[PDB]
Amino acid sequence: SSKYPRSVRRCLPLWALTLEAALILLFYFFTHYDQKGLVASYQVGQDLTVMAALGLGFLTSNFRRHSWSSVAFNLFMLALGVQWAILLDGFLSQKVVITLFSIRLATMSAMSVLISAGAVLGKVNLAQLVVMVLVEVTALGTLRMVISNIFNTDYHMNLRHFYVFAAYFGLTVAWCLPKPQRATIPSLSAMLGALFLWMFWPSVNSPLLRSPIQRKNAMFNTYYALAVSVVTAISGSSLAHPQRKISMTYVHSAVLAGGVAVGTSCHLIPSPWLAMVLGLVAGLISIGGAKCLPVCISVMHSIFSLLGLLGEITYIVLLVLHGFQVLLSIGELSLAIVIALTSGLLTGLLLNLKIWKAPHVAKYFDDQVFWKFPHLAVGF
Amino acid sequence: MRFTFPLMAIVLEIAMIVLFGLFVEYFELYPLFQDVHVMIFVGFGFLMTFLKKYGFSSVGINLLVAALGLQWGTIVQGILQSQGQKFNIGIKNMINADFSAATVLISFGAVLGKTSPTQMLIMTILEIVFFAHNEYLVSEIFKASDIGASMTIHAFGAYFGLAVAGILYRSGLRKGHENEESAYYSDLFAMIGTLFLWMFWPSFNSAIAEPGDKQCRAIVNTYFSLAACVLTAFAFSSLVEHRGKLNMVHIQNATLAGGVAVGTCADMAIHPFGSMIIGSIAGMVSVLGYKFLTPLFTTKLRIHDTCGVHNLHGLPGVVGGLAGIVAVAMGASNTSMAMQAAALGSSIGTAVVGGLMTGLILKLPLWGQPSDQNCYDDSVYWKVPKTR
Amino acid sequence: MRFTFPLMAIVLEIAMIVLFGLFVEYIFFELYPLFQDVHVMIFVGFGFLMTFLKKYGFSSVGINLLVAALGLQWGTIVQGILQSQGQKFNIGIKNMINADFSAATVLISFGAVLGKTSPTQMLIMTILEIVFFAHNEYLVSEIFKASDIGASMTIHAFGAYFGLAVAGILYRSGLRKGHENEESAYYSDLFAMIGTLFLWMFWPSFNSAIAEPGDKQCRAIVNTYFSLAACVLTAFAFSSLVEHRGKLNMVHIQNATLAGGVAVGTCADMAIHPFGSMIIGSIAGMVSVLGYKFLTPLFTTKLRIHDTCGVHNLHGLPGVVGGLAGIVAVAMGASNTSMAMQAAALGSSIGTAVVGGLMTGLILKLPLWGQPSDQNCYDDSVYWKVPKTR
Amino acid sequence: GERVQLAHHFSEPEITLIIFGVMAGVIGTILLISYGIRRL
Amino acid sequence: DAATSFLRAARSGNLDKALDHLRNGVDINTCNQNGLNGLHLASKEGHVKMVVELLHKEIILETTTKKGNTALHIAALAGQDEVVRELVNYGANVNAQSQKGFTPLYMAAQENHLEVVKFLLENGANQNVATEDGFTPLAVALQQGHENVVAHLINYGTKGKVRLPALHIAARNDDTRTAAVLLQNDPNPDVLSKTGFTP
Ligand SMILES: CC(C)CCC[C@@H](C)[C@H]1CC[C@H]2[C@@H]3CC=C4C[C@@H](O)CC[C@]4(C)[C@H]3CC[C@]12C
Ligand SMILES: CC(C)CCC[C@@H](C)[C@H]1CC[C@H]2[C@@H]3CC=C4C[C@@H](O)CC[C@]4(C)[C@H]3CC[C@]12C
Repeated sequence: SSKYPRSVRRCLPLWALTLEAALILLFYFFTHYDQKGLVASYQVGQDLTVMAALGLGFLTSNFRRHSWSSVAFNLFMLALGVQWAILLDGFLSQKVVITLFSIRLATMSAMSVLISAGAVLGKVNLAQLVVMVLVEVTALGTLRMVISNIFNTDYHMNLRHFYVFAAYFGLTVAWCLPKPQRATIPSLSAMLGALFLWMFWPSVNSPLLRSPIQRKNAMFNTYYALAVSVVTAISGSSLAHPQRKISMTYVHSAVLAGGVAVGTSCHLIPSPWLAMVLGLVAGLISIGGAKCLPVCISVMHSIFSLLGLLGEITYIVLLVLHGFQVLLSIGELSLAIVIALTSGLLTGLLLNLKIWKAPHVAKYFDDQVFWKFPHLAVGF
Repeated sequence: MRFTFPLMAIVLEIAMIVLFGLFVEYFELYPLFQDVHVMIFVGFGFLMTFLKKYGFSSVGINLLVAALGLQWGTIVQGILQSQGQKFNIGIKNMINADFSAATVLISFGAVLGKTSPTQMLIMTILEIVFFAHNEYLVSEIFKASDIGASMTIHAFGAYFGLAVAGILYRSGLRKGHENEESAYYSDLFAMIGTLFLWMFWPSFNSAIAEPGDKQCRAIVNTYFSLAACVLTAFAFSSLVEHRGKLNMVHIQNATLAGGVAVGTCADMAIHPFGSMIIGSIAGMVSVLGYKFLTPLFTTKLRIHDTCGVHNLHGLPGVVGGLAGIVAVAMGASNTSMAMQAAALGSSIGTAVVGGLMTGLILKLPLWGQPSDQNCYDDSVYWKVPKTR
Repeated sequence: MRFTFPLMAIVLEIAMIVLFGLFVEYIFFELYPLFQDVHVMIFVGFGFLMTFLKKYGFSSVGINLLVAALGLQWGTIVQGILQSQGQKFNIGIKNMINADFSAATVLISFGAVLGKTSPTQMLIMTILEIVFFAHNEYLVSEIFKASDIGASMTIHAFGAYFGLAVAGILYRSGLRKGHENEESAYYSDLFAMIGTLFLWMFWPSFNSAIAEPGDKQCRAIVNTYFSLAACVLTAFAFSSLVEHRGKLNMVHIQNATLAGGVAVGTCADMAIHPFGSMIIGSIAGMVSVLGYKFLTPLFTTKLRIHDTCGVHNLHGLPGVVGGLAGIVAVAMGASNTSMAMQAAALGSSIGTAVVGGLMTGLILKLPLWGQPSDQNCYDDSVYWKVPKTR
Repeated sequence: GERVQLAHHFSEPEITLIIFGVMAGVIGTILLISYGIRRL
Repeated sequence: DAATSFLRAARSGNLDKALDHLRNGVDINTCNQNGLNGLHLASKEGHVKMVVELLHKEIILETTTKKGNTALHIAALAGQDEVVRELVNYGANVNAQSQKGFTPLYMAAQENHLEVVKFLLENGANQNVATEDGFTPLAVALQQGHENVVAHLINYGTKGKVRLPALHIAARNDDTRTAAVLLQNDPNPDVLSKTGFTP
């Protein structure tokens, strides 16, 4: 097989333009438009957009020669995912009325895919990412619809499982990919992205809560848990390292451990000390996973999945205080995990198709595959 | 003389202080103003940092030009609105000051790497007056709807910078320059600026919109126009390059074309699919411009655009103006078609004339202009560290 | 011992958890955007402003994040104890804003000793400096009742003088003549420009976060905005003036452009007028550039006080200009505050910072926190896994 | 279901999950017991 | 249409179909619209046996495409180490330049093909040969961040031809076909090694 990348001058433009034309046609046929707090409602969605673009594009840009692709592909995936998620959430919760709240929900749905893509960035091209975006948005919408139909929950309120869904979907897709690093300036850019994610994660911890009191309590808990998690992660990076130094890449992923741990139950926490305890437990679990998971591909995605599972478990624990309820919650969690694994397997099987012109395994984590650089021999 | 720039800056600052003391007196729109502020100072500042040896000058001159521009635009716009009387300062005055700074930075993007800071101060001072007069004309005499300022800001600044670069044309730089090249980390910083502009563009297009339906319409239209514009820019960037390679200039610039071209129709009821169509067409036009029209302007028309601000602001600005005209024809807004056409034509003509006069003023060898060999180099005005 | 830093951090976190469980319980949403702007300032702008060092970006940003994360909790605890007089207190948006303010003060002090201290020393310095800063702020706000809504004296000058005092105690003879690692880089200066721009853009929210809603908050926003606008121009002009052949210095552009925001804080809510604010910004920028050009070498070589980021010329001297402007403003009728109270607040801030700095530096001087050697100063390899490539 | 059925404290998914959990516990206990033998 | 089928068989590795077409009377030196003959298509896809069979069919080894690339250029750009070795053993010019001045060493260096770089350097590739823009394999390897290629290029320097001439290798292995192809290309049978011995 030729290690030189195949020409995508006819596959990628045709695919992207066809997707955009289909999106425009569907918006024309199925979408319709529509006060005092318009700016206040827009600010939450703006924070979600800022996270999804900046933090999730630069957080994976820590690679030595794959930061361009990480950032630009994250932007492209967000732009496609919001547009497709608007239509999918309109279809599965019913025409589609487009509001700021629907834009916020589609932004969360795209954030799920952006989190999943971190396990597969550096090993796929743009068309495979488009396929992953479409399939993952459809699978998350189907999971939310099934949960709403079975457990009598709300379709928009089933978006709380997006941490665990994104993590397991990303791991499952990365498992199916063919088997195959850092620099200072890309690490600083990833630190900027991680800082933005850490600062604005309280917004993503309460976009679905309606009452102001629950949102305020959730933001308090997320803020304190995130502070505790940052302290614990920066402290314990030296413990879980053979060189006895602090790993910047580990910090980039473990800054968010407390926010992930308290994400599903930030409104149920009645006092900030419990949130701080949860953040400390999240940080210690992150240290343990960083020290143990590589022994038994993406370590950060694996510890993110472990943190999401821990957050679900502590939600189960906290829900009892505030038999059949535990069974319903565990069944919902198991259904989410099974659907995420099945959809990840399907997406990985579709991503191995030869028609996508995937990069060679020896050309992984390189921007030279997808980007033009001067003084290069082109073609044969 | 090395004392020209500090002396001129001090004199301009003293003049601004005197004008504020003579004409200037004393929270819902504050977040929008902050988003616009972040756009103007970070996104435009780092979008021009793609040059390998001109990042320092680009970001520093962006900061200085915008800082002088907000004050001078506040003064001139308040004088125009108050007809020479004293005026109070609200959030809208600061937003319009940031808009004037945006126009001046758009013009500066055309002459990046070929001008001195003194020339940039002079260009800011003249271009703010020209832009404010054109904006007052459009808003009061024509009474056209340009809530996103596709014509009064983007096209005006683009054609102003094109005229300035045409007057300041260098024969030796027509065939290219060694320093006129990008870098990996420089392009990453340019991506920082591109992402910030892309994320905060809806607040830019909805800062001065009427609260209620119009502001939400502007936000939604800008959001979906940018969303479609990113996909079309990526597709056409892959299309126009060999073997489907993505060009970093296209990804950094053409992704904002949908935000540029949706400004005129932001508050109009053009519908989300119409905004997406506008953004798609804007992205296609921007990529095609960057691929073909920029070499034509540089080599044949002798108009050198360093950042390609024409394909980002002027052509998408004209597209937005024509889109506003058509939306008026389609009944999206109750504005007059003739007034919209007159606003577009007046913006283009005033931009060209002001750029001509400003470039003629800057052409004098009195502001420490760099030589042809020292273009696109930070060492002319900055202390460059030994290591990268 | 390599286990000192994680053990101390875990013990401090457990202490914070216990204190929150013992003393902490549950206008907010109106001031939340201002709190978010202040948060972005504290964690991005100050974090990347110190990334100008070529071999210390990792340590600068990571220690900024860790110090501010511990600082918000410890400042919340101490400020709530001071305001509630030992009783339980509720948490609002203002508590978080004041916590970010305490983190800002600690980061200002950290900027003085950048590249010469260990993370354990930074944890200890945060713990002590928050107590000192909160006591001084409570004194100024309650006993003196001075108007310092932008905290030019209680935050900027305090952190600057507390940092210089730790830096003089921690002074090393080998570093007085300079250091090879104490140098900037092109992309490092670009990251420093990121931090500078974020601080410059979000400074009006910093100066107007705790202002009284209505006229005072808008006055603070407008004054900070125009003071920064004039400060940028004056900083550029004097940076061109003080250097050979009119070359612009990246340190001056990164730092002195915020001097107008620093020095307008005391007079932010006062009705100085936009022109009055632009006059202070123009002066604060001139003073900051002159300080960076001349006073920093004199302080480093003659006084044995080494300022890594030049936080003196950014926070202390502009802070004293800010305190001095407020006394002048009360004299001129901008504020109904007392001139003697403003002077006492400035003097108490300076004195408390220097007494707290010397005692924190005396504590940090013990060879128990893994202090770096003179050869390993300003190097990420002491505490971080540095990638092979840049 | 169909027609009228007697109301129970545990629903059908609940009771089948409980039965499956009890069966899994019994299977695990038997496997652990078998693993204990043939070694000592 | 038969030539198109032969080219498709060469690209797909179907050696039997290509041999059948050559037996029918299809020209060996036929090429597509881009100038790539059967040898170029075989070298792109790593079909070593097809390359050997076509070289045995008296194909022109130094044929250039419309971009000036030979078979060795295409094999080096595609990262086919075995094809590069086979082409060098049959007498491919390792210092051939394309239209824009690219060399097989440059193409191997720009694509992080360390094994191809090692083999070309051991076989006499000159890294001092620059393109029309003045870039060198070391420069393009530095630009693309290929650290191993940069290290090997710096360490090797100008060690020169350490391998034997291809005719000596053919004589050592008693390879009559390779020797016949080499003597068809280079008529001189008394080529000298560094020691001074003929094949
Ligand atoms: C803004 C654009 C689209 C329209 C207006 C273009 C005008 C303002 C500019 C663009 C190209 C310019 C010309 C380009 C080249 C030359 C040759 C030079 O030796 C003298 C100036 C001269 C003759 C310029 C005069 C001004 C010019 C005509
Ligand atoms: C450069 C210019 C001329 C090209 C772009 C103009 C065209 C393609 C755009 C801009 C104005 C747009 C129209 C503006 C308003 C409306 C009314 C709305 O209810 C349906 C869509 C519709 C009818 C839009 C369709 C697309 C449109 C016609």
